[PDB]
Amino acid sequence: KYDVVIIGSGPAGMTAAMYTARSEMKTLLLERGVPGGQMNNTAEIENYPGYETIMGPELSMKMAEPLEGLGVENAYGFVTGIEDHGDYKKIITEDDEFITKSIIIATGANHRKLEIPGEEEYGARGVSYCAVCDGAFFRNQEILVIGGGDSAVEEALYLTRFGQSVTIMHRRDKLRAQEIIQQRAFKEEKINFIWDSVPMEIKGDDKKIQSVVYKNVKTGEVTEKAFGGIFIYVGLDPVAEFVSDLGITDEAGWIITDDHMRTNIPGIFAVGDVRQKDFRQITTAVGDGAQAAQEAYKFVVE
Amino acid sequence: KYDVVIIGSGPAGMTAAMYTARSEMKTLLLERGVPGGQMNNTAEIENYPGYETIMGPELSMKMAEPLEGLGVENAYGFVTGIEDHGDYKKIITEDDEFITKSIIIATGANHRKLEIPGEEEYGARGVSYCAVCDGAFFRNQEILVIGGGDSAVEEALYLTRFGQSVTIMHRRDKLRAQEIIQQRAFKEEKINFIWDSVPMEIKGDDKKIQSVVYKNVKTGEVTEKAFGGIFIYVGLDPVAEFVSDLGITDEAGWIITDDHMRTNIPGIFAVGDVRQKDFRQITTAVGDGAQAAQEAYKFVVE
Ligand SMILES: Cc1cc2nc3c(=O)[nH]c(=O)nc-3n(C[C@H](O)[C@H](O)[C@H](O)COP(=O)(O)OP(=O)(O)OC[C@H]3O[C@@H](n4cnc5c(N)ncnc54)[C@H](O)[C@@H]3O)c2cc1C
Ligand SMILES: Cc1cc2nc3c(=O)[nH]c(=O)nc-3n(C[C@H](O)[C@H](O)[C@H](O)COP(=O)(O)OP(=O)(O)OC[C@H]3O[C@@H](n4cnc5c(N)ncnc54)[C@H](O)[C@@H]3O)c2cc1C
Repeated sequence: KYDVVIIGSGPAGMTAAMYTARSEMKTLLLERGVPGGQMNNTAEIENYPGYETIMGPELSMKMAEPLEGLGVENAYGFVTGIEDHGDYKKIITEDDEFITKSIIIATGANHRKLEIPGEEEYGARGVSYCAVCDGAFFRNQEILVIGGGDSAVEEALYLTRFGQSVTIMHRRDKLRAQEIIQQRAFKEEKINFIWDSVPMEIKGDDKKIQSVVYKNVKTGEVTEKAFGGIFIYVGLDPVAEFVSDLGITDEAGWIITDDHMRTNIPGIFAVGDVRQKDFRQITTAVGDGAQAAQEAYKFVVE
Repeated sequence: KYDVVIIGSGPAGMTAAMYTARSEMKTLLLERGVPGGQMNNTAEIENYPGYETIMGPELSMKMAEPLEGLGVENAYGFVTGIEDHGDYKKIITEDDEFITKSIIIATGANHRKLEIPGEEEYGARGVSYCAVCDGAFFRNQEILVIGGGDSAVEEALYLTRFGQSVTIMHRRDKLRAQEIIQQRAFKEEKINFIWDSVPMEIKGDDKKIQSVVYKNVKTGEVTEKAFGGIFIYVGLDPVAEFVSDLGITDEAGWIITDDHMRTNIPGIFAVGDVRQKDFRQITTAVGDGAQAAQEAYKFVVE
């Protein structure tokens, strides 16, 4: 049936579908939630070339709008599995099955949340999950980072280029980050640490964050401190449950591809945040989605 | 002096500069011409996610406009050389020199022109140099492709998915393209050939192309035929004369990088159309630029 099925309608998948459909490939775009993916949980985006500033859901609409006129068949699907039959592959959703010559997996990643009062309320008003994205908004402020792995500590060091101070709050008494990243953190004076502690409530006014209430997990001692921003790194997971058995993922479950977005399965490509890679952004998601589209064309051709 | 100098203000270099500046790297963007690069010679762009349609020069302006407010220093420079000195590199322009810790080369490519009457007049009114970019505009039309290499013939093949027919006109009596590509052309019935011929004039009305006059280079014999669009592939060159002696280029002079945009010289990255790669688009230029900015940041930190 399909020349190509794209799983996931975030920026990578919409870019790939735009391409494949424009190139007259019979194109299906599957989505279990809402077009735009993680962009839908974003306020101001200032690093997508072409818009000085644009809101996440605005950009989601902009990217989705042309797809139907270009021929993309949009369809609801919560993809649970994929079978390769050589000449074709089968995609299994909760109520359906699709046959296709090629597959572009574009199902993204999930940023684990704190799930404390205030987190949602102040999302893009002080709460963030990405320093490259948002760090710039907090020049000379007191910045709080939550987490103790490579990500928390690396983004903390990055954020010391903006904040007056960066504080790392971790639930244990030492860090899980690599030694070299740790060494950098201990040498940087603008960083300090709050150990054995977890946040309880993110507080502020109607407009922006003003403080964080936190608790020492060993002692029970509760404390409130002023902070102007909170960056959260309590885990980042691939969203690729439906490929777990296919042999195309790494330890943590990221999809391995070559520079051409090809997985080790012929006709199966992956793009965007779901890939094993080190820079997760709209721009790199778009770049990936265009590349995979060209490769899927080529594959379907030969 | 600088943390990073981006050479070239096309989409790849503008995205890179935007990223480095936002990350507080002391950032210079050098450009000999007009910001936007090849986007300035483009009419409608329909495959840059975020815009259903936008004019090349309009996109250029949207991408250039934020750069100064983010801290990019724009400066005029026709770059002629680069010296690596280990800790720093020197960039030589016709009338100046700059010192920098790192360099992102973003100098693009040049599509060679026919230089015949009508080529400019019907640029984006039937004259094109990129089938993935423009083919969609010629469904069911008589399409003419100029050139005899891998690019002409692969784009011709691609274009048969829109046009009623596709004629390849080559100046010699047989093709330079790979045998496999040639076999595919020969087997595709919507392709035919005009040999030992070159175009002389592209003609039409005030809006669009209606015909092409051409000449048999052996016989002198002239012909006019009706065509609705013309796609030109008489050569594509890197624009990177200022690196020719640095050991970072391939046979044809494309800059070789890894998947992180790294050249074999530390602190020297390259992005976008100038790179050796297979898919030249704004999307992939933007993806490249973002990635290199993040690599430059990392290079400059350690
Ligand atoms: C709060 C926040 C702010 C951000 N700000 C910025 C910024 O300012 N600039 C920037 O460049 N980047 C930003 N990012 C990063 C950017 O949003 C991501 O890099 C980008 O969205 C990745 O796109 P994607 O297409 O790979 O995946 P995603 O956008 O995650 O979308 C994947 C899609 O796949 C769908 N899907 C998943 N599994 C299935 C399944 N089994 N079946 C069907 N559908 C499925 C999901 O619902 C989803 O819609 C931000 C991220 C967050 C969380
Ligand atoms: C007619 C046409 C139509 C196109 N249509 C589309 C489309 O619809 N969609 C799409 O995705 N892509 C399209 N493309 C391709 C797209 O324009 C390119 O992929 C993109 O512009 C390349 O980005 P870049 O930043 O790598 O280089 P470029 O855009 O080439 O920019 C390089 C810049 O570097 C500057 N420079 C070069 N040398 C030096 C030097 N020595 N010193 C200082 N500055 C220097 C140049 O002045 C130039 O401004 C089109 C291209 C053309 C020619």
